Amino acid sequence: PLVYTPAVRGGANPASGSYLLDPQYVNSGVDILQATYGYNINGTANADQLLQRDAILAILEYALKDTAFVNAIQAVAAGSGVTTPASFVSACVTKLT
Amino acid sequence: PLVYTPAVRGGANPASGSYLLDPQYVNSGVDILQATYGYNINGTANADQLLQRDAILAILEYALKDTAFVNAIQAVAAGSGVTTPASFVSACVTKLT
Amino acid sequence: AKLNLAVLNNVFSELLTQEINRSATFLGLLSKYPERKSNIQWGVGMGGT
Amino acid sequence: AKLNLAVLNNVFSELLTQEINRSATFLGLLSKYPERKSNIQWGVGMGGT
Repeated sequence: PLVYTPAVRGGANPASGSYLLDPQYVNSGVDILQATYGYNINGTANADQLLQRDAILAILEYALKDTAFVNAIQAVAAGSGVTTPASFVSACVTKLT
Repeated sequence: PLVYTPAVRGGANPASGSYLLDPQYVNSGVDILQATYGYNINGTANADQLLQRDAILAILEYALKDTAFVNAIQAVAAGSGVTTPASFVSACVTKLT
Repeated sequence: AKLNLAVLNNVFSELLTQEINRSATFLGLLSKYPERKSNIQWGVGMGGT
Repeated sequence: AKLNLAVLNNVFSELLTQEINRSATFLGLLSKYPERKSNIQWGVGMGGT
């Protein structure tokens, strides 16, 4: 089971719900994201969408910054038939299951 | 091979480099993302990083919005060895190889 | 390497668009009255003679 | 639904701090001269008598 905290240090669960991400340098070199993350704006998170929010913030903080995950997602895009990237994500969901 | 273009419609490649991501609704319900993506800041090209940036935007414009990808990355986080998520991002790389 | 690619800021503008429809027409012409009682009682007269 | 959640603007403050070392210490005291000529010729007196 995953145990997780928001990665920015003094701003874990904000009052307004606008969880400002700290910027990471993504391509191992040369870029930057500076994202945010708004909390519940179209309802609430009903005890299962906390687990999806538990994994979106992990794939956005500790995964795009890594150099072996961006190289693992590079090699899927250079595969066979992975064109028009609504099929790139459907060729990645078959590897994760 | 993959032929991704920047999915933000009017303004794929900007002059400044602050490629402003379009806001997207990530849990298929309730949250919002609102990223940016600053271009070259510690180098220019490397002729490999243009293919890795071709996949960072694909996993961020399309994949987090998708409802079948997020239920797959939810299932990896519930594993028997997934805590302190440097092991979460390493137990998904071996899924992608 | 741009010298203000990370200091430029994102500012909105005063252009809030009212999108939702919350109208009240039939409430707007019923000739309201302040009844401070428990229940309204009046008389209805039928026939019989 | 939060009211002004996704419409918040962020503003960077007026606090640029330069955090490198650029300094011409030795160049700042060499008593600079201009010279519009091709090369610098002078005489060096050795011995010999």
